[PDB]
Amino acid sequence: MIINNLKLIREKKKISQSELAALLEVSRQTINGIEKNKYNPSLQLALKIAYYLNTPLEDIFQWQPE
Amino acid sequence: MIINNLKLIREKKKISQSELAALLEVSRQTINGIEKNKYNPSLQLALKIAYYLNTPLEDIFQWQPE
Repeated sequence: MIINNLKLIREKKKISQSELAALLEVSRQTINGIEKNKYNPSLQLALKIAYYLNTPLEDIFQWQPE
Repeated sequence: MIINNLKLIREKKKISQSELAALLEVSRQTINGIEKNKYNPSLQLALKIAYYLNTPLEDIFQWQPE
């Protein structure tokens, strides 16, 4: 129900997963997993990603009507 | 690490907990817990709350470093 535009956005600024991971101060695998519908980032983590992206979270992560 | 402005924002726009709950089609407690000290909103729910509020998620739920 959540769309992850992190990769879509991340590629726009060409930020490395490791960079994003470093920005989140978390393991890359977290980013590697997050870009994928494996699981969604925590609200705090997601906000950090949005902060790092300097883009609103909603643009990066969006909820989908069911 | 998350500061919840839902309680503050929701009241600013005079949306009732029930109103938001009704908009999200959820029990009031779900909203109430979120705007309380209980628990943070689900990412999908948080997005819905922001969306229904027509307020960005970050404004409502913002991340803070530990």
